[PDB]
Amino acid sequence: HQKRLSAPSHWLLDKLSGAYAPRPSTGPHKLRDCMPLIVFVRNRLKYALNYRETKAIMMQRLVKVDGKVRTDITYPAGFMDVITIEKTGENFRLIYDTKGRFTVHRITDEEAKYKLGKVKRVQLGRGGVPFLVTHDARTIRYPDPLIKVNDTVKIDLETGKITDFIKFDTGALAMITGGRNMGRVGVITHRERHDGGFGIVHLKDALDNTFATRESNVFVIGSEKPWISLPK
Amino acid sequence: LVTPQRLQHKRHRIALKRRQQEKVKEEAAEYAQILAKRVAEAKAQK
Amino acid sequence: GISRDSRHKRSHTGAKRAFYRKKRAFELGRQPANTRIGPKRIHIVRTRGGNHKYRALRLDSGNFAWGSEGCTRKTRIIGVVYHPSNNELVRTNTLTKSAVVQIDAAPFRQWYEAHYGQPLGRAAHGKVDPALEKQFEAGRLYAIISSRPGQSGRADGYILEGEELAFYQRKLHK
Amino acid sequence: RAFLKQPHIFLNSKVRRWYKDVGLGFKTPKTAIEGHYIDKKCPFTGMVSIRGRILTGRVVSTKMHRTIIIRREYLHYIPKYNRYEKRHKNLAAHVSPAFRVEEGDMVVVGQCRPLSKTVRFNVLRVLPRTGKSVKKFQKF
Amino acid sequence: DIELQKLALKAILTWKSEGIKPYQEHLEYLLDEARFKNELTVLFQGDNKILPEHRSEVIPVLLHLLYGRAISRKGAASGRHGLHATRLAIIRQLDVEDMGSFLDIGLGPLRAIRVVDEQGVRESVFAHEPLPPRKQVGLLNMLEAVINELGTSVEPYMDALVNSVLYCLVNACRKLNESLYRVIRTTALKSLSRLFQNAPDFNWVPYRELMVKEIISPRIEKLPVESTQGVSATWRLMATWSSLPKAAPFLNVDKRILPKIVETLSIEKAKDEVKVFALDILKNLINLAQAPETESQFNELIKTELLDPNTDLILKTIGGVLHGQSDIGRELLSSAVDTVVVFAPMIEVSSHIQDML
Amino acid sequence: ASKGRKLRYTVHEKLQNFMAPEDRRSWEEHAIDRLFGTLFGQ
RNA sequence: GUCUAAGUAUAAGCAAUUACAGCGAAACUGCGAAUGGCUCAUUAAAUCAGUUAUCGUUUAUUUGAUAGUACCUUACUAUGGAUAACCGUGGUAAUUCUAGAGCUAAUACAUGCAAAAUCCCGACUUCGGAAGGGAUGUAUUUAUUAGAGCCCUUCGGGGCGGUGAUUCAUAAUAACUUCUCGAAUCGCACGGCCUUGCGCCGGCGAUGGUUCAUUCAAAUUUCUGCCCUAUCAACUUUCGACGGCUGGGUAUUGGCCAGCCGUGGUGACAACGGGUAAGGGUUAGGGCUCGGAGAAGGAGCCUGAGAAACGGCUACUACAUCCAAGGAAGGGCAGGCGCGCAAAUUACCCAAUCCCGACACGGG
Repeated sequence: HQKRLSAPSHWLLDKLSGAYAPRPSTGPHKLRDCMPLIVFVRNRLKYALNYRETKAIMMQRLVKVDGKVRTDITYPAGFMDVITIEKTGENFRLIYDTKGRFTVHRITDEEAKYKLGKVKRVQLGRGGVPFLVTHDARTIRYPDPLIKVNDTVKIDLETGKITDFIKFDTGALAMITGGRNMGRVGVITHRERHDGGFGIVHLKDALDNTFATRESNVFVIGSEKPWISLPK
Repeated sequence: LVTPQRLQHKRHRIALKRRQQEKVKEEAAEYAQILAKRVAEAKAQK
Repeated sequence: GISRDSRHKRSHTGAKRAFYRKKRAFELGRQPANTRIGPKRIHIVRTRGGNHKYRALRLDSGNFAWGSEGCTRKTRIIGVVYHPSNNELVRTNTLTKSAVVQIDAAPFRQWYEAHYGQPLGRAAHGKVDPALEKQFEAGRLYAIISSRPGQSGRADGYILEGEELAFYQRKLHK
Repeated sequence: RAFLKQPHIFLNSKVRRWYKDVGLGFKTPKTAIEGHYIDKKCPFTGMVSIRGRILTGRVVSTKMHRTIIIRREYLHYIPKYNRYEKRHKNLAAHVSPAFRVEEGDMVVVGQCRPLSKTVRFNVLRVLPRTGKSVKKFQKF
Repeated sequence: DIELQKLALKAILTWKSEGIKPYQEHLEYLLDEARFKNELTVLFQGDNKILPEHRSEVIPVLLHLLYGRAISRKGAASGRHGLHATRLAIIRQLDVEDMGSFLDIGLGPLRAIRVVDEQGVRESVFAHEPLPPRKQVGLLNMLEAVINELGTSVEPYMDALVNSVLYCLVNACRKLNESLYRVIRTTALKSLSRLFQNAPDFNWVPYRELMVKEIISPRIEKLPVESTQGVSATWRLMATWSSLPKAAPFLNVDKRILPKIVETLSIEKAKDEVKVFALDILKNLINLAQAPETESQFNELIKTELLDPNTDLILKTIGGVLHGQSDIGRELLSSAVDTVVVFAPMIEVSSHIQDML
Repeated sequence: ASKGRKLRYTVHEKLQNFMAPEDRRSWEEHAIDRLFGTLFGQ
């Protein structure tokens, strides 16, 4: 029941969708780190028109988010989730622009089959078992032992297994997913530890603009290796 | 009333059980050979 | 009316304040348990997140640890010996946390003569400290409750040995 | 009373002293290492965790049961005067017996969980200086 | 059956006796499945312990019900905490005369059994079975709990204990349907080992051929090749024989036993624990060889029949392990150097003192 | 000084007029004051 | 209030060509109602704001995974009972008043026995695949343990889990529990082996389960910032005022409370007292956004993941309704007048946006 004006600005909405905006259901992604599926399909991608329209389309099993059908209308689709629609036969990834607003990449199954998920935390579970928690809140039993925090992992999304990983590297191109300079594509060139809390990295763009960003909100994409096709 | 469908559901339950357990066996064995390879490369650097 | 708040107290400057807000459900204080000697009288209560804790009020047997040699057994409770907080608790014989209490010696002596075999309280690895052997020939040792009987429903703890043993025996003599 | 004891280190055995670092480039003093005082509220001895805020300052009161008070002065900017105005504060921290305690010294203190109404803090380093009584004044 | 037991108890109380009268509520609370352990510790170490006057009147019914409750499988959990800790606490809290009557009710057909006669082996007895292997493994669990919770006090029942367990072992080694008999063998071995270190003064001498049939037939020609993985319960009984002075005369029976032990020592593919186990066995042998009169009753037996015919082989194997491999455990080093330190005053003449220096 | 351990002789305002004194007594007071006279001592 | 293929249908309910079949009133079950808003004495860094921290805490719902736990003296053998709704006999003057008598189901509450099973090891090995060696979950509590340059040389060369930090994570042992869980569920497709066995294996979901996440919350906590006033300089210790030790409860830290003693703590850098006049972010601008007490009155109790709901119960008080006089239920806002003379709909729909539920439909 929140207002369209209280709706965050990185998911876009015009002046004519009524005063209210729907609140996202709880899930893997965070509240303000979400674009709801209805906002995707009918408010950003305009494939349906009405609430009940979107509702009916999701009641029938036509869309699968990250390889799995999703039926709840306000499911959290936060960042680089792949969305297949088999009727048009088109898949979509959710990234930012340089302006820090949501952007959608049309894509086929060839690049759509995997996900570059950012590691949150590795642990030793019950039975002493090593498991992995990524940014998508997905856990992986028995990962490869080298992948610690601040690494990303190419994930199979059909078996969901590890397919690759990129190490946290001052020298790797990264992406900004938070803060005042949110959504700036550039290379990590330095990192300052700040032991005692809230350490940062120094990251310049491709066109000589260096800025200090927190290792919390950083997100690596590849050293060069554009493993997800950014739109030109 | 025991129906053959219900018996099949019991079979399906225990089949998913044994399938889960053998999958844990496979991932444990492959993780074991992976970590052996990794520590071999580590001490090879050493 | 019982709670845990700070609105009724004074500041660091010594000044009091009204700041009157109504007492709320996350400020809850619950009535204590006087866990005393009796048969098993334990209630169960759901709490924040519906989580159940066991309020024991009358308890007969607790599990105590002869862990310097490697066992722990569920023995009966005789009565409290000393409480570091309050002589009134010692008077009414209540079981709290860290409470030195006399217990029986029969299953411990049975385990000693079952593993080592040497009769006790009547080669070199079987060795009892002499004050503990005095407790053994008394048939009633001194253990201590290290569990919360009100907040776990049970009296678990360890036998009293050596330095703390002589310390609390001297305190008994005090 | 009761017996002071490290809670989970087995002493009455026939066949150790647990002291942890706080990290953050601090050194556990030898009195905290092997000094046979045991206090649950010392960082190296007890099981309390330092995190969050690190501070320092000058004691005004050493004479209390393991509790000093730091007078925190600062130059508050009054816009009406367009000036910096001295405002002293009063702080609270638990004193370990590990350190040698001086009056008027510059003492380094880090933040742990609240141990009383007032104390949320623990000494981590002491700098022995010749600071005078409350007549003295310095931004710190 | 719990329902059978409850109607049984109702007819027991239909027998109106003043002995059973003041404990009937305790019997009912024992049979009530929700208060078993706590009713047991109400019975024992409570205010209402059993009066020794009518104790004779109350013992048979309570021992019978307690047997039935230790046997019943329904409410038991899995693992050891399913019913094993129950039997553990039962025999921990029972009495020794109560233990005699308890083993009396526990042994149905093997209560009156004879395994040794004026001859050596009662093959006419051994070529028959009164029992299925389920009740046999249950018997062995019961007697293992008996021996472990009793300790020394197993002396006045030995003439039944050793007969029962040794019949089960000899039926097992005859049968070597394999799992039941293998586990019969293993738990009988461990219970006999605890029995050996529980009763020192007992005459184990009226039988030797039983130990021969247990040891020399299945394992001796394969013992190092099998125990290159780990210590077996045969090694456990050999170690308790090496520790007990009166069980050490059971090693001179076959003269190749210590050759196979030292061959296990010589095999370098062992996992070093069976190696230090063999070191401990020969260490206890030399400790008996240097111990005073209480062990000098059998010193001259072990000095001449065991140690003297194998000194050169001992030095050969220890030199093979001390010069062959490039890796050696430090515990292995300390244990082996201690064994040869204590073995040096045992020998006077040998053949490999050059190798040893 | 501490919590309640000192008898602060403070007049308690609601605790002030609880119950009126009810003299329910059966004898004539001369029996008992002679009785307290020649108790054990006399 | 709440229905989907996927809970329980014998409505003596409808509609038809063989336990059941479709539609499906009723009833049980599960979900809901931590809000929509109404009244009125206020809240002067205590809220609040930035800014931390939880290595001090609880979390229905989200999705992600997620359970090696046999045998263990019975020698024998896919389970229970209720009850609703339903049928009938009534009572009273009677309200969600209900008595007697007779039924039946569960995803409602309840118990729960084939010489194999499953791990770790493996000697020998033809990748053979294996002799045979050891061993038998989870939740609770306590104790213990673990938590791992130098020299030779051809001068080319050769050789010698995480945090800043934790008793953290994790593992095992000893016992412990009136201690749990480890599917006695529903629907749909129906195939391989052919012992054609009321066969053995076989897929897709719904419902349910332990733990950890994660979301959503909730809960403390750190530095700073209040407006004015000294006709406010002493104040706190007057429910401790400050410690530190020990216990209790709390989800947890905490004089938060109970025992022990110590001495405080604040203030002329403005304590304390008085007064009531109760802002923040979105920056060309203006705009735009966010912002305490009660449900007739005190006192006690009850559900739930979350309330001390104001939802209920109980007492006391105080009204006040019907009555056949014996009894029985119950306490809101809105409106019109407020001199006898005056002035804005008693409109309609959830169509859009948004919200809640067994749930595409129902309700807002």
